[PDB]
Amino acid sequence: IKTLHLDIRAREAINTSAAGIPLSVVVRIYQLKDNRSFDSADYQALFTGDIIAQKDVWLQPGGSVAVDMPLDDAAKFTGVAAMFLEPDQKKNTWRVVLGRDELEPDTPRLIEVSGNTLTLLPV
Amino acid sequence: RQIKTLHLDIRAREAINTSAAGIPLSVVVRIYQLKDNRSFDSADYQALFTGDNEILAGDIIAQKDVWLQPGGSVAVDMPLDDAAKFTGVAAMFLEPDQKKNTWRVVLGRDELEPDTPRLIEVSGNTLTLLPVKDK
Amino acid sequence: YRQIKTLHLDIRAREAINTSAAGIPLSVVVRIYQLKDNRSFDSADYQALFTGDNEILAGDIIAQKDVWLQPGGSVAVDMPLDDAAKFTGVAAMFLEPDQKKNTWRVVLGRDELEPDTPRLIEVSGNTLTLLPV
Amino acid sequence: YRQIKTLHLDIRAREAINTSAAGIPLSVVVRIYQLKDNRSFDSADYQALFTGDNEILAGDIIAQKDVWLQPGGSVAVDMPLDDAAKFTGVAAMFLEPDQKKNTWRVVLGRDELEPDTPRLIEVSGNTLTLLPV
Amino acid sequence: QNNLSGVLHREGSRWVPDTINTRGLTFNPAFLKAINTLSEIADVAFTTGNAGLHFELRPGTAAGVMQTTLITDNQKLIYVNQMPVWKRFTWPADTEAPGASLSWVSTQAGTRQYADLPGSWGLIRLLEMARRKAAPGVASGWSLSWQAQDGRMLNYTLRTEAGEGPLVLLKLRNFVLPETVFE
Amino acid sequence: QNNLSGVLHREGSRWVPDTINTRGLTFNPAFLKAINTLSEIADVAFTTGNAGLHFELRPGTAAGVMQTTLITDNQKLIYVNQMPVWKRFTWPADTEAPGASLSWVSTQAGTRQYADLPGSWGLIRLLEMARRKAAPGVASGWSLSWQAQDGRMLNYTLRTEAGEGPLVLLKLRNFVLPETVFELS
Amino acid sequence: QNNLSGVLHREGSRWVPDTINTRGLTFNPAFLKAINTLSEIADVAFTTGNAGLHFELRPGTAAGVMQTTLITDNQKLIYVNQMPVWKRFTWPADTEAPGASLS
Repeated sequence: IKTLHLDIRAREAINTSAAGIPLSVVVRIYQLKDNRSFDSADYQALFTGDIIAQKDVWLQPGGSVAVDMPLDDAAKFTGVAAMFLEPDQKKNTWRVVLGRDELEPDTPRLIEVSGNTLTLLPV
Repeated sequence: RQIKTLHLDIRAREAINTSAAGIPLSVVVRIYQLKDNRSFDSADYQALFTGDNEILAGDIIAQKDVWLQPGGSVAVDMPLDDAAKFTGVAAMFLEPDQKKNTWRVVLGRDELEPDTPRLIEVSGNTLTLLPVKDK
Repeated sequence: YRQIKTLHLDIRAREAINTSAAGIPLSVVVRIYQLKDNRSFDSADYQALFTGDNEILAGDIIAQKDVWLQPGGSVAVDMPLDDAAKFTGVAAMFLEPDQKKNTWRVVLGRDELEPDTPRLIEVSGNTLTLLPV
Repeated sequence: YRQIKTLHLDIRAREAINTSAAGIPLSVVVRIYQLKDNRSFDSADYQALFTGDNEILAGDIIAQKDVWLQPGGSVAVDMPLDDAAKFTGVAAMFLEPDQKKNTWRVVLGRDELEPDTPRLIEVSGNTLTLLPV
Repeated sequence: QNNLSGVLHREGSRWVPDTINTRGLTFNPAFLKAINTLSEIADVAFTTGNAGLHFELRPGTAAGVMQTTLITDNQKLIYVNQMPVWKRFTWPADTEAPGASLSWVSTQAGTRQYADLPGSWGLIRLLEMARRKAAPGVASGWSLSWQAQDGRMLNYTLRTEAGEGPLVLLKLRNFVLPETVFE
Repeated sequence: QNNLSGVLHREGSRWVPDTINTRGLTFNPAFLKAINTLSEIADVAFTTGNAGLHFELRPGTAAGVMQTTLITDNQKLIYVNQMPVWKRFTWPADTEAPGASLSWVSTQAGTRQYADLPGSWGLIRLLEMARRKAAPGVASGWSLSWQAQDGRMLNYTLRTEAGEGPLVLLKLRNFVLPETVFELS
Repeated sequence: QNNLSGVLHREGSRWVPDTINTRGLTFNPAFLKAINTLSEIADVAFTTGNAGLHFELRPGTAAGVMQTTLITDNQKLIYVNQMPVWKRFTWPADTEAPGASLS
């Protein structure tokens, strides 16, 4: 609630092209007061008012990262979107929305990313 | 009251990173957030080209990669993580001077003034940390 | 509680402001405005404020001051705030200003002015950052 | 302590001021300025202050007085110092002024004015010497 | 067109000699090859009348590259392996710092500049060091892969509007005007 | 058009030798270089029948110069490092004191003026003391750069409208009409 | 009027081929299209002997625009949705900074 605790477990083969070579991913974390704008925006124009905070983490391929950031009390939701080579906008698997009640704060949440798919792991 | 956010800025002189013909080409500096300054001070100039993400294994928290065009300047305000106890600034010239070891600075966390940043004047192929003076 | 009367403004300039293509810092000009209304000064572009003139924006500007921010140096601004004036404005004349996000001016209201401690205004490249107290 | 209000200035002129090529003394003009700032008045050249005009230096000049220093004679200047005025300037219009060392004008501040005894200002050729009390 | 207007015609875009009205006059065969090259540059790089052209650029990826940045004449291109978009370029650009610069971030390494080439001729010096071939996907597309240090191949896909685009100015590498036109 | 009506043609802008009726009658090859130069300046500066042309300056930036002031013929250009524009000049304007002057405000010292050249030919004296080169970035441009004192540069970017603009009057520098039309040997 | 004095007439505003004295002498039919265009611009813009013409703009309305400013050569047209009028422009005026801008 007070400070964020996330962990992003990037796989060994992420963002692969048709050749299938692992490529790094930059991700973009957003704090959300209302999910009428973040969840109604496409992949293109989102990377070019409601946007509160913006954190950017490179996903070193094969490795992972532990993400702690200071939260806001107006951040009703947390939307975390990545930049894939094949944006599956028809499945919208390139972003996840975590509500503020979905935070179990003292143990960092895990989100495993495989290829071009972000997957929120079950708590 | 606290160091919380890093304020730092670099002013190059007009003759930096000079090649064999005397031509000042632009140089790249890199910024580190470190915990213990032993691994960076003891490692050499060559291995920080490719092993810079690896020879500081776990020592790096936040990394900034800032250009520097010759005669120009740049200011960087990156948020400082509270666990980081050292800040590594590594310039990567075309030719170093490893003997005097003047191509790097290690700024201690207590040295950072909260509002007034610290200049890092670059002259020739050397880095230098200037004294602190304000109102 | 009346004595907001004297305006104190200390503007610090960083070691890289208003950089050209070759990254060299250039001494920008900061134009200090005093208004009667904030809506017109919000609704002007960068061209129609410095280049040329106006009449209704010019009808709202009452006081006006021009300082030179030497790069790395600073300036101390002390000017008497007019009684009919109810708004302060600060704009820079940047080389490559950001017109989409409007980060080249700030609107310091009258009730946000400290009576004795001057407000710090910091510039970094092409932004007019209003520093929080 | 408020009564600085009346300005008293006695300017003595020596027996050789503003000499031409043949050394003949010529009666110079001394232009007396009263300002709101000193930084613009130090940043003007000899050309852009007498020849032509300005707008921001002219925006700072509030009072202005012109005396004729007959060579060897003198003049007595009594003028009311304005309340919003905070600086006094005195400049000469020399025939061959020294622009590198800037010895053709002086910046008498407001707090350095004596209330009753006028300050002596002496000229010798092409220098405006502010004589010490 | 003021001295050989009778024996030498500009048909289309080449300078053909005339079979009739030639005695024999034996042209220098390099000289018919020299100005056939200069009249080919002028229809692609110098088309307006002054030095100027417009190409596009789409970034490509490789094994072990996180960020590859390309600056030419204060036109910035930054790729962190997102969705590839063409960016319309312009050479030369009206600036006070004309030149190019290319930096890559490996997964192993950080930022290493490949080169920073100053001067108005900068982007040609950058386009000299890259191995080229016809990119078969898009026409007219050329593959551009700068082999850097640390073995990585910074990939780029270049599309021009007419002809080879900015690649043609490397035809002048050890160009020589013939001292003699006739023999 | 009164004396060489047969042997000299006014083709385009230049004068050419007429190829017919040129048996044994040779021109001095400096004389054709002369009045093809005095008929180029005629087509750049003196087009309307009298001296007048319009050239555009865009100011430039330099390391550590706060304000450059170029005044020609009571037309100002005060540049204090804002977003640069084009000021369309006019030479020679019919004003009260035609001249040319250049004053620069450093970071260190006050405003030392670079030169103050009065008269109607002030502006040609200023472009003569430049260090000009051709401009690749803009066409048809010419990036002037006067070197002031104290090692400071003052950069400007001249764009003409036709030909060479007021740079074409620097073909007149040490120009001499040839004493001999026809060469005899 | 010096070289084609027989075969080309200045009829009206256009140039036409003269029907007499054109036995076997044909014009390039782009060349007649060329200088019947360069003598049609000559009768609109360059009438008086130099560049000058007068056109009139009337502003229009649009959905959700509060004010449009057209400036040409230091001649303004500020339209804030009042009763529309006609502002008689001219081009090119001999002012100090000729240009065009739309905000």
